[PDB]
Amino acid sequence: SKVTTVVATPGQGPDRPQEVSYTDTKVIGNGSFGVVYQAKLCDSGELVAIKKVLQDKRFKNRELQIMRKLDHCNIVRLRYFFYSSEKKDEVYLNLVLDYVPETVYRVARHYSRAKQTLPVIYVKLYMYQLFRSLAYIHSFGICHRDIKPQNLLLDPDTAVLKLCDFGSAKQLVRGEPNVSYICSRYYRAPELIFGATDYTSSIDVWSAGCVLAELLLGQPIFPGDSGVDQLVEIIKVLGTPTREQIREMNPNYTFFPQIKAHPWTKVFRPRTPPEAIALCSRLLEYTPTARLTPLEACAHSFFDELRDPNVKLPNGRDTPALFNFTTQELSSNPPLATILIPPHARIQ
Amino acid sequence: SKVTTVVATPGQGPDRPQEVSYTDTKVIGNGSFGVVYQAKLCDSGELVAIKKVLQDKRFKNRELQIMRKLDHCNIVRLRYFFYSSGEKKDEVYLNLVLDYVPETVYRVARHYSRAKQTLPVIYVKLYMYQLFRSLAYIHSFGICHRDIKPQNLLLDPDTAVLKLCDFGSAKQLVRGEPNVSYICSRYYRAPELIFGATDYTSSIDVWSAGCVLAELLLGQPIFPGDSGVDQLVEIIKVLGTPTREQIREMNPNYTEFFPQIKAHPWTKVFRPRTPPEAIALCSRLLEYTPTARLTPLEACAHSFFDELRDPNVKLPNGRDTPALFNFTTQELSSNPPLATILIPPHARI
Repeated sequence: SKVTTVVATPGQGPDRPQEVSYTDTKVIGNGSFGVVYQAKLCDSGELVAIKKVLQDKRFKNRELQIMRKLDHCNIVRLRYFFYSSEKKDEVYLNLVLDYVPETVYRVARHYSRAKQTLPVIYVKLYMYQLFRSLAYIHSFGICHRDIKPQNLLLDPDTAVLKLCDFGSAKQLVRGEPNVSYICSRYYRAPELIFGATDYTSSIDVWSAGCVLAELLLGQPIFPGDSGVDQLVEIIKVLGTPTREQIREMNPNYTFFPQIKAHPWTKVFRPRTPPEAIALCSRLLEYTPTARLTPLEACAHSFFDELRDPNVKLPNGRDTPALFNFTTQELSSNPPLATILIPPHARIQ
Repeated sequence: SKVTTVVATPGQGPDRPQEVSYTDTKVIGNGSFGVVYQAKLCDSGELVAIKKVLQDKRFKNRELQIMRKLDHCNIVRLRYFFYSSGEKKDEVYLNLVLDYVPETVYRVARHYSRAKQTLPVIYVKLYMYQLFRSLAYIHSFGICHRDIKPQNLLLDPDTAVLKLCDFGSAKQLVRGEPNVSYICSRYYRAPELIFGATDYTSSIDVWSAGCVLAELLLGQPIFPGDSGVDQLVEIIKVLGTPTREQIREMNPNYTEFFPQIKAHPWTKVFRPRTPPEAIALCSRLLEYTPTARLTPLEACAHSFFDELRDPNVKLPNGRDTPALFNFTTQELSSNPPLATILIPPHARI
């Protein structure tokens, strides 16, 4: 019906302002993040999400900066941003971004409502693309600081997963301190609950750990209404941290209920693939530097089936691009290439 | 059913174990707070709640220690405790025989919310007051609950009595000593907690209490959010941005790092027929500055609670109001001249 038309700056690429018209402007969601719209680009008829948020004239926008720095097959792409005008006499920043139909959250709640669970394949596929996105933003030393099921968008038909909502990501700098009160309750890592401030990008690795667990498990692995509740669940599985391990998370704790390290194998449903639990235990480690790196985790047995050249989706379609590893991603440790890129994908 | 006979040490009193015999052990609930059963005492036929938790010898049970010091109309009474071996083999459980109370403020408030109804201010008034007595009392011992939330406020719908409960997070707060910043349920955390400060004080509880107040008026949590950021926003939306002092006064070293949202007026927040009184009290508990917050006793003496100091105040069900005025010195320790307000003309003669 009514068609809107703006002048916007393209996301990556040089300020060459463009006319952008769109229509069919359903609200998707809204809250802390901002307000998110579905929208249909006039031209192509393509669907896009638009994230309208408040802009402080004082500062430049942190998410925006990041987003423009970022181009990756598993991260929603900013396409245009642009300013505009709920709250009169003040200015809105609008990110026009890829739109994706489902979210890992929705999807796993669907399976859970139905007491069933996710074909393991569909997990691997997702977990892997997630580790790719982490591997890649981490190579700018950027940290999402909010990996949760709700922030992982799925294309159900193509199985493409895209990491999204960077309203929270920050480029971590060594010896600079950052707020410990980020990240979503359940996916907070030990050191965060222990209120640390010198945490590294490896908190993303812990969150992903809980995402994997939660998909394997039907339900969040470290639930808790309070920090303590969570710690107990974490302890009940890892076992009591040690003085050594606690110095690792947060020194200023060098205040503890003495429990034995419960065998992982008894935490997961019975026919849970062994390789998967192996993965988990190497992601969810008390010691931040002991956890796998995103890239080390991509290159792990649990993902071995993704490298089989025969691998297809249940709907018999092809798996998305899995091995097109820009030098950038590989940057954190390039010898891993040999594994990440299976013989059959180095063929002429 | 089965009858069970342990030998148990009385909660207060001397330290003299005795045979205690109970039966009918339905299982109220269980989470981090260990298990909580319910059961009927053979002697009094009375109902109790047993809280069974795991015990190390590697330390005295902090909760037990506290419970034994506590006698108030508005705090669950520890009646006995005793040890046993239960679910874990060669593992040792401490059991806490405690007053059983039929309802919780969570449960009630939900009914009302579902129903789209809103809890009659008389009840918000009674519950809140009683809450505030129980804090006043515990804080006089410099004990701090550290987990004030509707789930942990029990009620007897009938007698209208609120009793504060669950003390596994309660710790006595000593000055210049540090305490873990990861106590308190999601929605009810004081800002300084969200900033991981460890220099916090009993006030964390007054914030958690003003949260319960707000909820009972609003009909839902006042500062919701699945992350510390989301809540901190929610709060800023209401209290405006912290000054730099306000900030240095919670956690000192978050001086750097904030959106400059103006304060959306307190009035502007509540349904329009909300008693001014209520909001005024709210604004006084939900302060950034820990020191600027009302004290529990200071709060009972607030104009909001005036309806209760009336002589012909009576419950909706027609019964009269519970012990509101049995203040002991102890309780009033923080500020005695309040007594002339807290205790009205008619009470206690």
